[PDB]
Order: sequence, then structure tokens, then C-alpha cells
Amino acid sequence: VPATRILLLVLAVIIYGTAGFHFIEGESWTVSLYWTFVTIATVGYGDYSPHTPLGMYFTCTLIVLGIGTFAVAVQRLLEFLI
Amino acid sequence: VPATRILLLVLAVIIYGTAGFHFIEGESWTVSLYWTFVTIATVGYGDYSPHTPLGMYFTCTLIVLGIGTFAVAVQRLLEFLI
Amino acid sequence: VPATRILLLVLAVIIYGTAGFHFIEGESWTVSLYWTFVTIATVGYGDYSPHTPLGMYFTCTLIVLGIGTFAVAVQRLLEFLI
Amino acid sequence: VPATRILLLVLAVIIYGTAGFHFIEGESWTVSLYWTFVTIATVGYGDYSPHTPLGMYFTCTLIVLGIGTFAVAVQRLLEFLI
Ligand SMILES: [K+]
Ligand SMILES: [K+]
Ligand SMILES: [K+]
Ligand SMILES: [K+]
Repeated sequence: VPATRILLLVLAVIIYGTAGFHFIEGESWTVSLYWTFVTIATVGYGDYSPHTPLGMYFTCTLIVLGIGTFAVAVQRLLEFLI
Repeated sequence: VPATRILLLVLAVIIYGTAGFHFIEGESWTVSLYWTFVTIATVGYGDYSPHTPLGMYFTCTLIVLGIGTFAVAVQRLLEFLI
Repeated sequence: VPATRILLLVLAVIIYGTAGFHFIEGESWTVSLYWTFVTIATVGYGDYSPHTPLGMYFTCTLIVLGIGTFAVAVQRLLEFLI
Repeated sequence: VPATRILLLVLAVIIYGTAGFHFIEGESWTVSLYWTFVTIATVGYGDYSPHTPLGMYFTCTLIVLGIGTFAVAVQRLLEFLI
């Protein structure tokens, strides 16, 4: 898969995660973007997390759709930095 | 290993994690399912965690049985989405 | 590397992590073992963490020595379960 | 990529993470180094995390630049220990 396509896929995941957390959990756009990265990178500080059943369901979908995508994206970035 | 078999294996892990956390730690089915995903994806927010010695032992078993299974499942899902 | 040797290596990591956390941070053997798994699996709930400078240094060493070892161990366990 | 070059790359990431967290979030050099390892290893206890918008942005950059680098570094260390 071409690296630029992988870039677009991870950007789509990031938009999905950010907008979802913002609207479902009510955190700022900035906090939601931060939380999205922390989640899909699997860092998961827990400073932010879903507190609603919908937020929890949404988070599981983001986990499934985002973690693999982010992992592949970082791998490709390695090559272009190294 | 066929992707559908990997699907069944991760579903079995999810049932195991969810039922175990629910019965050992006493959280709702929904919270337990959420916690199971957060754990096997290695996100681990820490908003939920075991507070009993049995829960701690159980969590270690879920970690060992689930993390690899989930990792393989997300990899295969990548291919079917991309 | 033979799977049984990988088993011994991860067991050595587990002993190292458990004894270290117990003596440096003062948590029970059970809690320390649980924390060791949660850490080397990279789950990191944060329900337990080092609160001393020595504990922090020790945790970084466990992270470096343990995360790779655990990752290889789970991969090999996959094959023997599947 | 030569293992020594990978060593230098992860050391550069560690300096970047430590100095950044120290200056942006105001934690001690020791705490900042610890947080850097916990973050790039993806452990993310959440005992420490950014509380400013700049810190959050910085953390996302560290996540993107550091997680892959650390993953490759631990893999190479495995070979030299085993
Ligand atoms: K956490
Ligand atoms: K984590
Ligand atoms: K975590
Ligand atoms: K992780």
C-alpha cells in the first residue's frame, strides 16, 4: 500500500476519532484530537476517557479501526525519516 | 491461519474478558466489554481495573491470551478494509 | 530462538519486575506481579506506578528489558495455542 | 539500519521528549525522562500527562516521532541480549 494512501487513511481515522469524542463526550476539539492520538497510539493515559455508553461503544470502534492504521503509518514514517 | 478463524478466536477472547470482569469485579456488561477492548488493545486507560486479587490474576491471563490474538485480528482486518 | 528459551526469558523478566517493584515501591507480591504484567504488556493502567526516583529508574529498565521479551513470548504462545 | 544508528535515534527522541516535557509542563528532569519512556514505550500510566494545549500538541509529536523509533530499538536490543 502506497505511503501517501496510508497517510490519508490515518488522517481519516484522526478526524473520525476527534469529531466523535468531541460530540459524544463533549471535550474541546484540541482535547479530542489529543485523546484520539493517545488512544490510537495505544498510549491511553486515561486523563481523558468516555463516560457514556455511546462513548464507550465509539471508543471500541476507534480502537479497532485506528490502532492498526496508526501502527502502519508510523512504520512508513520511519522509512521516510530514516 | 484463516481470517474467519482469527475472528472467532478474538470473539472468544472478548466473551472471556467481558464475562470474567463482570463476575469478578462486578461492573456492568457494557463497562466490562469496554474494559476488555481497552485491555486487549493494550490501551489501558485505567478508568476501570481489577481491585481484587482474583481480578488481578484474571487480568494477567486475559493479557497473555488476548493481546496477541487482538494484534493478529486487527492486522487481518486491515487487509479486508484496504 | 527456541520457544522454551523465550519462556525462561520472560519468566526471568517477570521475577525481576515483581521483586523490584515490591522492594522499591513497597507493594504486595501479588500487586507487584500484576503491575509487572500490566507494564511489560504495555497495558499500564496506572492504578499502580512508581512514586520514587529509584522506582522510576527501575521502571524504565523494566520497560526496556521486558517489553520486547513479552512481545516475542506472546507471539510464540499464539503458535502453540493455534 | 545499523543498530548503533538506531541507538542514537532513540537517544535523540529521549532528549527531545525529556526537555520538552520539562519546559512545557514544568516537571523535574527525572520525572520528564520517566514520562518520556512511559510514553514512547506506549505504557502511558497517566500518573503524568500534559495539562496545557502546547503540551498536548508536543505529546502528539513525541508519540508520532518516538513510538516507532522505540519499537525498532527494543527489537535490536533483543538480538544483542539474545
Ligand atoms: K493509564
Ligand atoms: K497503554
Ligand atoms: K495506559
Ligand atoms: K500500549
